Order: sequence, then C-alpha cells, then structure tokens
Amino acid sequence: AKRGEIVDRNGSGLAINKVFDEVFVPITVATKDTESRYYPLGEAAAQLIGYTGTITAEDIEKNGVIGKTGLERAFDKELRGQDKDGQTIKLTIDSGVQQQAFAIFDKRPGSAVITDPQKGDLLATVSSPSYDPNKMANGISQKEYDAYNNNKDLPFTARFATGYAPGSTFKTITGAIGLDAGTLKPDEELEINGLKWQKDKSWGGYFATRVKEASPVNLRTALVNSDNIYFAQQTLRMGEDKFRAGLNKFIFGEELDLPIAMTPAQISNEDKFNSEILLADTGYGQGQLLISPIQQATMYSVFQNNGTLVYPKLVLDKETKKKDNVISANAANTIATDLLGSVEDPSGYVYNMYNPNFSLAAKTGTAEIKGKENSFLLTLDRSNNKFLTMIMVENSGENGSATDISKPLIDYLEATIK
Ligand SMILES: *C(=O)[C@@H](NC(=O)Cc1ccccc1)[C@@H]1N[C@@H](C(=O)O)C(C)(C)S1
Ligand SMILES: [Cl-]
Ligand SMILES: [Cl-]
Repeated sequence: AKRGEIVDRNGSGLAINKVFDEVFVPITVATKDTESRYYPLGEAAAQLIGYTGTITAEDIEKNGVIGKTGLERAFDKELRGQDKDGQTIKLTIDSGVQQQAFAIFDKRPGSAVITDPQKGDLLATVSSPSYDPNKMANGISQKEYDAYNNNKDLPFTARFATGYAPGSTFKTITGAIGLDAGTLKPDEELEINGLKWQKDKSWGGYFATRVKEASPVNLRTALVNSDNIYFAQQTLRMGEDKFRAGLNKFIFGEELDLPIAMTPAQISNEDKFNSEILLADTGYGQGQLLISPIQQATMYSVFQNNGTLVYPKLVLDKETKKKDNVISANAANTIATDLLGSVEDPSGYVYNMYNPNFSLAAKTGTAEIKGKENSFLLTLDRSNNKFLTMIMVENSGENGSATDISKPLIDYLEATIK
C-alpha cells in the first residue's frame, strides 16, 4: 500500500512519494528504481512534517515505513494504510508562507507562527535552525547526522511548540485585563520619572526598568514606547486577584487539540505569586510565564476577534473552535488600535515595516533569561484581519531582533493573505 500524502491548503505536497533511480540495497541517487518518501519544502517544514523511517523491533512491540517524528508519526495510522492505500491529509499550511517564514531566519535560532486569527488556521509553523528531512528518511551519513546533533542551536527541536517567556508583547494582555477590570483608564496620564521604579524599599535592589524617558504616560504611549514601569504599576494597581481573573480566561494550563506535542502554558510556578516583584514582572511578560509561540498566537488572537479567542488548527477541514469573551470587545479594539502606532509612528519600533496602504498593528518584545535575550514580534492585520504573526529570535543579543528580519515576511503576507 502506498503511504498517504500530506498536502498543504492548496493541495501542494508536503510529505509525498517519489520514484528515484538508486545506485538490492539502495544508498544514494544515481541501479534500481525505488519509491522514496519525499518532502518538497525540505528543512522549511522539517520539524512540523517530520520524517519516516523503517519499522524497527521496538515499533513492532506496539503492533514498510513508519513516521518517526512530526506529523508523519502523529498521523501514522491514517497515512500508512494497510497492505487500502493511506489516506491523504490536507493541512492549513500555506507552502508559500511556510517557505518565506523560514527564509528570514538564515540559520538564526528562532521560530515563526503565522495564523489566520479568525479561523485558527496555522498558515505556517517554522523552527530554525532546521535539518534535511529527505536525508533523515532516506539516507544520512554519520558525519552529517553528528553535525545536526552537535549543533548547539538544536535544529531537531520544534521551537514553535516550546514554552518561553513572552516578553513585552504580553503587555497587550495585561493592558486589556486592566481595561476590563476598570483600574486602567486609557486616557489617564501617569507620572513616571526616570528609568527605574520600585513600589517601596521592601523590593530591595530590584527595580522595574524602562528604556525610554517619558512623562506623563497613558496606555497608548506605554504600548508604543514599551514602558515596563507603566505596566508594572498597573498590574500592582489591579492586584493579583484581578490580574489572575483575566489571565485565567486564557488557555493557561489547557492542552490543545493540535497534533503537536506541547506543554500547556503557565502563569507562574505556583497558584500564588507570593511576591509583588513576581506579580509586577508577570505584568510585562517576564517572571515565570511559559507560553509557546503557538500558544502565544492563540492568546493574542483576541485582538482580531473582538475579544474572542480562536483555537489553532492544523487540519484544514477541522471545524473552528473558539473561546468566547476572553476579553471585552472594547478592550481588544483599544489595544489593537494603539498598536498601530508601533508601525505608523516614525519613532515606533516597527516603523521599518510601515506601509501607508495597509493597516498593520504590532508589538515588539525582548525577554531577559537568567544572561541571554530573546526577541519577539507580534503583528496584526487590521485591514482585513486575515493573518497574525508571532516571530521569535533566540539569543537576540547576537542574532539581532525579530523586527530586523521579519519585513520580507510581513511584506509577503500583506500582498498575499492581505
Ligand atoms: C519588554 O520586553 C521590555 N524588555 C525588557 O524590559 C528587557 C530588556 C532587554 C534588553 C534590553 C532592554 C530591556 C521592553 N520591550 C523590548 C522590545 O520591544 O524589544 C525593549 C528592549 C524595548 S524593552
Ligand atoms: Cl488540527
Ligand atoms: Cl513595540
């Protein structure tokens, strides 16, 4: 039986079969014609699609080829058939978006998740660096394989499913929670002097620090300037109960119906912060938050659905599933409108991607890990609400920011997905 195909949303192949003339024990391509598993996108979708391998003795313990990793293994039952050819599985992936999202990294460690925010379609799930899935499935030498395993940037890992601290992009949720709680007034002008702030001397040598000097600061200025002090103060103003009440309406601790293994997102290590510092850190995306890029794109989907959360989906014919009224419609549109300044204001961090013919909201972020720094970029299509991007660059202190590489992807999406 011929193994079933994995195709993208347009029917283009992602995991298919192709006949080669191999130079009987086939080694490499030239003598005998054999059918081999082929991946047209190669490393661009290696971690997602995975690769196949020969059935081993340990596999036959839980009663041809079998999917070893990725969707080849998760869908191995439906794909392998029975010798009835295997079934064809059509994904939400867009091959053009998948290849563009992978090209921007250029061996930099990071990930990119592009979604249809109103339907949950995962248009692209990219992890960098990557590996050749055709060689892993049909013949890789110990030299090339050891180069993958000794790569400290870990190309085999699926970074879009790994949990990270979200960074300053998380301020969009903290601000929306503050709006619905009634403690955050969008027009209130907060006096903030200097670059560091603590509640009082009980914080010791720790301060919430910002990068830009500005006063007074309202909600929109705090988002565009990415002011940590404003959001640390607003988080302490609302309190842990009001803060967690809004956070708990998101998908924290919730396993998703995605064929991708993923630890659920968490707010902190325990049910209580037991620290004003930890409560304030969580307000601007640090602390003990662990959210994967797929989970981040899911949480941030509320700003393009009038406060409704749209769950992600990878299989095209799967019905859209939502979580209603995670935040209010007024809070979602207030935050999304304020994020237009990140792209449209000449001093905004995403002004490099400014397009006078397209409405793009955005929010950047740099997380400090116990150190190293990761860069994040969230963009929101506000012209038609047809795409959402969650882009991350690991070790941004050496690899640069996500904003510095993501413009060709955003330009591609504004002309294609629109
Ligand atoms: C949000 O993530 C904020 N980041 C920090 O407070 C930590 C940090 C890391 C490196 C340098 C300075 C501060 C602010 N948002 C990011 C961002 O948008 O890239 C800033 C670096 C502007 S700070
Ligand atoms: Cl799915
Ligand atoms: Cl920003």
